[PDB]
Amino acid sequence: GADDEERETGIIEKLLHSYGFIQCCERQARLFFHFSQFSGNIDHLKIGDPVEFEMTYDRRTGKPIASQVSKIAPEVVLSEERVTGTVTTELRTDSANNVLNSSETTGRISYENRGECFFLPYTKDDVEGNVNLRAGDKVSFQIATNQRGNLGACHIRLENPAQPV
Repeated sequence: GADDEERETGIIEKLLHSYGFIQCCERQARLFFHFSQFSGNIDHLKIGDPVEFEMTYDRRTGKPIASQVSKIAPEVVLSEERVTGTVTTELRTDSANNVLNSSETTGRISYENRGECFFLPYTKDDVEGNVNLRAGDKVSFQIATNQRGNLGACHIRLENPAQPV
């Protein structure tokens, strides 16, 4: 996919009435968004709140607009349980020019917990911190349960590394 999609993140710096500003802090774009382009509780939107929005060119009116603007992790609960897993399979990125471009590759994390033992598919684009984990080290990931009941591995970062000295 990815033929036409721009998932961009921003911070609400100042709320106006029926109008607002998205800050370029995490993305090189300052977009003004209207309250009709916001999905969720506007009364649960605050100054300093980070949101994810889709940047698209509306060919209808001929103006650049934002999509429904999704609050980052609204109904998605981190299960209130932080777990750690052992990397059992890596994914090939981090080339001499491109990285994370190949989203058709995924590794595996094995975590043994709650009597359950199974491998979770993970990609590098969800790996926060921009680290380079390697199979055999120990990483931490937050199991964020979406309202659909379907989830995977998210917030994957390298906490306790295994470096061959």
